[PDB]
Amino acid sequence: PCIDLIDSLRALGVEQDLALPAIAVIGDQSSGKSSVLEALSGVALPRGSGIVTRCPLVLKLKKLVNEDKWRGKVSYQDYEIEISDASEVEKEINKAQNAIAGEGMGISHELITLEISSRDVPDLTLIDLPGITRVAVGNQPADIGYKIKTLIKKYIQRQETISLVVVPSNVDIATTEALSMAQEVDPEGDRTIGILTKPDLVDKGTEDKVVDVVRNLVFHLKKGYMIVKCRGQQEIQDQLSLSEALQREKIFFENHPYFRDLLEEGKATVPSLAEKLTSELITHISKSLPLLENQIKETHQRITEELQKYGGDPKAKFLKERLARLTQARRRLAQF
Amino acid sequence: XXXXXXXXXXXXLPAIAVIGDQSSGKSSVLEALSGVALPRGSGIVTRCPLVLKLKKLVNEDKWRGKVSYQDYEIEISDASEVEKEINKAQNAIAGEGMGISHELITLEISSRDVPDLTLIDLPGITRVAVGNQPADIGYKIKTLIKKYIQRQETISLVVVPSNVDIATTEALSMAQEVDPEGDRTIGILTKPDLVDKGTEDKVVDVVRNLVFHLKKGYMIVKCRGQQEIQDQLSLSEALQREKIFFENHPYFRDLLEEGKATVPSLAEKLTSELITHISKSLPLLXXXXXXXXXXXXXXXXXX
Ligand SMILES: Nc1nc2c(ncn2[C@@H]2O[C@H](COP(=O)(O)OP(=O)(O)CP(=O)(O)O)[C@@H](O)[C@H]2O)c(=O)[nH]1
Ligand SMILES: Nc1nc2c(ncn2[C@@H]2O[C@H](COP(=O)(O)OP(=O)(O)CP(=O)(O)O)[C@@H](O)[C@H]2O)c(=O)[nH]1
Ligand SMILES: [Mg+2]
Ligand SMILES: [Mg+2]
Repeated sequence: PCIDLIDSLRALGVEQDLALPAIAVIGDQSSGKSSVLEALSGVALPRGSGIVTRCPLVLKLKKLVNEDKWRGKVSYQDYEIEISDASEVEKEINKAQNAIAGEGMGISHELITLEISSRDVPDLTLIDLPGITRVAVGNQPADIGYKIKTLIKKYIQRQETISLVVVPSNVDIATTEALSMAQEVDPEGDRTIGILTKPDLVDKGTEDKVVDVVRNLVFHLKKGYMIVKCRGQQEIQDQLSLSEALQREKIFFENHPYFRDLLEEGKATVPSLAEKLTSELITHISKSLPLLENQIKETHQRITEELQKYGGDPKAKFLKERLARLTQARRRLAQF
Repeated sequence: XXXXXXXXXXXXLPAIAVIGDQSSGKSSVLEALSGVALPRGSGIVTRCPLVLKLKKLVNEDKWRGKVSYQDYEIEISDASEVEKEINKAQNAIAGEGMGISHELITLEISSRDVPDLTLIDLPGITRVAVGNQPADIGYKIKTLIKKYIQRQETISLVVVPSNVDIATTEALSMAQEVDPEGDRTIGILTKPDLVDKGTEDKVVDVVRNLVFHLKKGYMIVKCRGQQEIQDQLSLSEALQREKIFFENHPYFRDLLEEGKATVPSLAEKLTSELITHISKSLPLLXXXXXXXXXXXXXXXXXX
């Protein structure tokens, strides 16, 4: 339903005219941020040990309710390369990175644009960004750390961008540069969410502390915290199916003493976060929505006249139906 | 070499600072070397600077311990009392909550079992104020740390957990700031028992000094996990495990066998290091000997 609410809007031609926010993942080097984005997107963004996201990537996901068949494309500088298989995604994204950032461990401002259109993926915009380092290593220069922070601010400063702060459960949250960085650009936290990761790697004894953090009890966020567990590095090497990974996460929380609670509180798991985010997204649409009624109405009335002529025709079936949904929706949402 | 320091000790100074992030195990290192009960724990547990002055006795076979700050110079009559007392000091001085203070604590311990040494615990680096501290806490702390590591005497001991990508380590930057060529800098890795399975080769590299380079190079150890602190585990028992832990542990066996893992290694390592600076820093005290001699020439001038 409301998950297809957006497609209806896309049908009313207001998706261009109002598109709601993107979602950025900001946090330290190797804090699992690509792993979150991959977890939500179900697309193979490079995840790993060390320096693995080496320049910004926008992922534009679009649902298919009509043709139902896979699509994927990359774009940067000179190239708009076509990808003919989901298999190829990670391979290609690293091609892009090598090409663009220079094949070592240096990074670049230059954006990558992945656009994927599929049945299984949700309507969404996500943004991977490199991790915060505070020290240049191998072949990067002194001010790398700063370079990166500049690059990150340049995304989270936009009003559209929902900052998703990604922290591992095994670091004292007060260490978390990205929280400071977030409230800098979002003083009252209306586009900010805290994600904990690597819960499976906490020191035995310290799990109460972690819980508090997530019960939003040590550093306060307005929109509050989530916690998940992604593929550990072993599980990446073993190429584990996403669906299998999502399985474990459930098991993991389901049978984990301290953290059981956080699940039962709607505060753990990814499908939680997915849902959570959707509402976040859902809120912004609603806020924007009264200001598009003329487009929405005109459009609807323009479509109804188109299809009214095709009246008692079979070929209208698909769209005579499609319209229908749009209509019912609108009446109720407006009544709101 | 151990004796050269006793010849130096006989004539009555290098110190060693532990700098690193909040909950990175730094107090745990200093406790590991000192065998004294410095408050180590979850969250914010070193909440203002402490100088530990250790002095060997083969003479007395008597334990001694004293704390000092602001006014107080409190006597401690049992090693049992140390942690209790250090928290009393902290509460007294920093204000009970989570806020910190520049004000130094001075523990002086004299015992058989402890080495001749000077160590400095310092609070962890936070980058965000929580509960009852103010915005610029993070900076307050960094100022406080620089104020110790900037001295030439101070051997900066950077403490990193094995489960953070080393490039995240603020304290490394902070160290080269005040020690460009790395003649008083050592990297310690901790919590090796908390690495993600798969990433252990990476850790090793770090320690083989292969991802961020230090002149004096790296060590790695494992200290009481929080459970083991709640279970009050004997130090000697903890030192036992560390040996087991590395001894039977696949990737990290090597690092042991390379003299690059364990505490008794680090102890030995540091000792050599420490000796360097005495030899290095001695000319300034020959200068003070002048002062002493000229003050003494008054005694002879009086007769
Ligand atoms: N055990 C465990 N490991 C995890 C979890 N999430 C991620 N990891 C592991 O941590 C590492 C970091 O994940 P990744 O998504 O690559 O972090 P990243 O922030 O994207 C790397 P960069 O900062 O350069 O973008 C990977 O080795 C991954 O397998 C988790 O929940 N549990
Ligand atoms: N699992 C494991 N845990 C460790 C290790 N070293 C320390 N810890 C744990 O992490 C916590 C940190 O110890 P502590 O000495 O407080 O670190 P710290 O950096 O001095 C804390 P602060 O910054 O507040 O002064 C303790 O709970 C301890 O049990 C280790 O080698 N392995
Ligand atoms: Mg990444
Ligand atoms: Mg401490």
